[PDB]
Amino acid sequence: TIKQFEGASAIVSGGAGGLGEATVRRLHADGLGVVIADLAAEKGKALADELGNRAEFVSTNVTSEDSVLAAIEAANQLGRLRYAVVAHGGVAQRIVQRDGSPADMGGFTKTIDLYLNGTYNVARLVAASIAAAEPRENGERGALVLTASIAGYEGQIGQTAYAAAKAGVIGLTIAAARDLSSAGIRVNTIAPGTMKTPIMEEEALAKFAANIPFPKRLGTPDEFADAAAFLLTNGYINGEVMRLDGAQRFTPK
Amino acid sequence: TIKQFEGASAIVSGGAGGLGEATVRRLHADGLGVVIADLAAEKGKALADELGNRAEFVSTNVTSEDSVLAAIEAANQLGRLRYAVVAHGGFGVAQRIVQRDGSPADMGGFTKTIDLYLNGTYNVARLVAASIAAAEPRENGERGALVLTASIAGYEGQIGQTAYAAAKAGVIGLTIAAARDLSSAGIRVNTIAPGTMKTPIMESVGEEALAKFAANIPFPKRLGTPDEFADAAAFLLTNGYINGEVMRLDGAQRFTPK
Amino acid sequence: TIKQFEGASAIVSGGAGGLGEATVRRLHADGLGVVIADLAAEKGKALADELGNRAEFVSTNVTSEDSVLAAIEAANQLGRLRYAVVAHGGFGVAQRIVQRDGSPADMGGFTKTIDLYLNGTYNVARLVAASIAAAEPRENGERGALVLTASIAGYEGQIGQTAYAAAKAGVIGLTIAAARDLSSAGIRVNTIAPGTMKTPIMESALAKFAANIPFPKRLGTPDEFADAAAFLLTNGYINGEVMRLDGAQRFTPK
Amino acid sequence: TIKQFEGASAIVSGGAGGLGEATVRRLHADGLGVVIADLAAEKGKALADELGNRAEFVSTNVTSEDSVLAAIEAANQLGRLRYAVVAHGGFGVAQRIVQRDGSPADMGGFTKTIDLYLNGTYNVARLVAASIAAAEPRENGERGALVLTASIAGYEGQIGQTAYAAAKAGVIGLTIAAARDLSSAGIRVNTIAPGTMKTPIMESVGEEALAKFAANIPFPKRLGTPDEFADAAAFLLTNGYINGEVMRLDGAQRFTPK
Ligand SMILES: [Mg+2]
Ligand SMILES: [Mg+2]
Ligand SMILES: [Mg+2]
Ligand SMILES: [Mg+2]
Ligand SMILES: [Mg+2]
Ligand SMILES: [Mg+2]
Ligand SMILES: [Mg+2]
Ligand SMILES: [Mg+2]
Repeated sequence: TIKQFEGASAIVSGGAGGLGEATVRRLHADGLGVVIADLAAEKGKALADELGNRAEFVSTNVTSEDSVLAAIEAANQLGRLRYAVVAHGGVAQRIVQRDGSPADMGGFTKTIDLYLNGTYNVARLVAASIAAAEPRENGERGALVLTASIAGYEGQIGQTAYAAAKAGVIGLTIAAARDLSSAGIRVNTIAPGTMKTPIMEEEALAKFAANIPFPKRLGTPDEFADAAAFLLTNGYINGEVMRLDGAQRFTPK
Repeated sequence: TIKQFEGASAIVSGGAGGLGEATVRRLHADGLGVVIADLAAEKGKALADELGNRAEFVSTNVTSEDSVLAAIEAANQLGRLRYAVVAHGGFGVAQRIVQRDGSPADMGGFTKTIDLYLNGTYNVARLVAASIAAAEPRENGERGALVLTASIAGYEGQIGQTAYAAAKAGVIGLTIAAARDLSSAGIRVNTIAPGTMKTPIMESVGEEALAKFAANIPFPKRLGTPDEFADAAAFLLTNGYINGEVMRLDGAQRFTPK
Repeated sequence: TIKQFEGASAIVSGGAGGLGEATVRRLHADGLGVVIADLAAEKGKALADELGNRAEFVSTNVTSEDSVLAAIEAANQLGRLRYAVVAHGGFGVAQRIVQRDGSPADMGGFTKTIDLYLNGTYNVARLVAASIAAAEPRENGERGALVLTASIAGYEGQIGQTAYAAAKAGVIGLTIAAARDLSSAGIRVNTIAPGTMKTPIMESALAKFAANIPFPKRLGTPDEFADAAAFLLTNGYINGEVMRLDGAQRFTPK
Repeated sequence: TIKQFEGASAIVSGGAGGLGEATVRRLHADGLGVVIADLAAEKGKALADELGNRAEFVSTNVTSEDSVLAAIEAANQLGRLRYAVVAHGGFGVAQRIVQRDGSPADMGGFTKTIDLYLNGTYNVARLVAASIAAAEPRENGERGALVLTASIAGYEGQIGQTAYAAAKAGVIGLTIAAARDLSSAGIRVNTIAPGTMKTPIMESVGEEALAKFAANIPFPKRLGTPDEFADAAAFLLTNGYINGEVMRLDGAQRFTPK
């Protein structure tokens, strides 16, 4: 168990599959108690049961205060909650559709609610719990990793809602780091490119791969988890957005 | 009247005061019919009356489809709607993520800020873009142009202002995505990210705090004027090649944490 | 003549043709005395001759102090030098970091590109800024303003064009630093980062270029560049900013 | 020995001291053969001797092709050269673009800074990349990786430091271009942009002056350590999907004008 993680626990939103699952497995392997915070109950309990004692599934709706507070209470029974990775994941619509109609507002607000409001709701509640922990000798109480997307910098046709939500998370990063600096809680963000998430898991894989300089493939969940673990453990990285994208820059289509 | 604006109309959200008022005055002087889209009824009506028959006040809640659709119908009586400047202003909720007593920031305060500055911007943009997309293009292929308003808080958010920072960062990121979306319609989309600007709401902080703000600003060593904002907005509407861009308008200021 | 420009003069590097020429024409029409600072002598002189006695051509190598100083002297005979647009164009060396045959990029090619686009920009800026700093400020406190030219290659550099990407990114980063440095003199500094523009080389497969350009689906015009440069010179609050002028293009690798 | 580092070697420019030294020690600890490429011969030799037979000192001027080629030959006696961290630097004198007496900054000061930080970086990169491009790829297609060092000054350059800002911005912009250029060879290219770091230059800095830096750094409220830089470099060399990226390593600091 790595020194920073001694006595500690973590929450991973979207922890039952994909990028979140890989993050859970990495943090668990590195010695943290981990709460799998997700709505996918069969997958989440299977993962928690596989990993054993230091992994617990909690059915968690990221936009509900009471649901996230229950995840926090669960994490504080595995150790002192000091870390969180907000990795919850998940159709395109142009702002003016091909028939001339505007984008449906409901679709926009649902995307903002899940990816931006959900990220803030998890961050504020987890941060308030971490703020109450004893600092380590270096002054740090803990750290958060948020998940954006390079769509927040280079949003694509039909993806204005996702681009706006993920840009919101990108801009949140430095503001939250500044806010939480008095508590010694670092905040950083991973902006992935095109990742091999469950929906992606070999013909149409070449179409994405084609715009990706190197490696010429989708990024793996384990690569994401490695990035998240680095942001939790490096003591000077703060208020930063890390692009994790094989040097891809999104084209319009 | 400049060729771009002949026969055309524009909607300015937040048009009744501050940055929006200056934009209305500028676009009206440049030959556009203008709809002052605002909830400030007395100020808005007064401005519309002062400017005359090519300026109309429409009471507009930017988060309401019905209300924005009414502003669009009014604009289309003043010419063909080709332009909008989304300039509704004010502050976000002032609260730290973790507050002094250890409690978290109020989620309501955050979502209200996102609703007004991000969702409100998207709602105005989607409805106005749909109208403009139905217009005939000019010889150069362009049907119209939108200017959204962000803030440099979107890049350099401050302590206690995570809600505003998130909302304005959302607008910043929306810019290139919307420009890409609307490119098949020939509608340009750009955004102004103001620094600290001289508006009534800003000046409510009192002279001592304003003096502090002016000190962080390299040159000019003062708050930006509404007329400077209006001039940038007009430029984004008229220059034919600027698209998907965010323009910082800030006297070279970079926000410090506090 | 707009009041910002009354009694004032300007230098445009690369002014003989392309983006620079459109800029010279615009600034001259707006009432400034203009020096065309360029090495293309016949083209530059013909432009100065066409525009008349408020336009002068000075053969200028942007990396030579004495050469730029002579352009400044000429400018100060046409009015008080308050503005410059650094618009000297062309491409960098076209070469991969590691070439087809396994050999590294030629260092001379890289350094030539850096010298022309980055060192050349700084040399013009420092000398023009020194001159402008000695001018009397206007009532608003402003002595003058500079516009630098970068490229979106500085953000999204391309295969075979690392030299140009590095030089132009240097210009991008210089912008805020120079604005802060010159803030005490009341000299604003901003930069235009063009996308794919219809420069003289493009006068002679345009659709291949325009295919990655969202809207307008064409190359940017010199007049659109000049309009952006005029705005950066006249708007009183824009400072330390880089303006992308690219029809929403984002450069692909190739 | 880290799996990616099996049988491999690395060059670290500026490897004799400060950020480079910590990087040498971390890479060596992780199982790489390391070449300390630096002009500081006495420090460099002492470090190579302390670390043992998997560390070698080579006196290297980063702007000399033959000098850098000698470092690459040395690296290839220690393993297959697959990695480099370009962490060299130098002493700088502040100079404003227009000085107090009205004179312009000395061009020589600007070109020397560009030569060391930008040209020097490119010279090391092209020669190291050429050698790495000849190595057999791993099964994942990767031949190796480079880490360049910039500075947050390349985003937020400071008064009197225009030359350093321009040079470091050049390195920043080079990152994505070099990653694209080298993608067909399977050589990743990333960059660290440090904030204010505890390097030998800071050893004698006063308690008041340390407080001044700390007051602008949100958290941790102190200078970054060389080991923290080294840890970032090791991550960029090992993570298989990070490419063409600039990593700010700065305690959330944003540089103010002064
Ligand atoms: Mg998941
Ligand atoms: Mg279990
Ligand atoms: Mg208003
Ligand atoms: Mg009226
Ligand atoms: Mg030219
Ligand atoms: Mg003449
Ligand atoms: Mg060193
Ligand atoms: Mg040894």
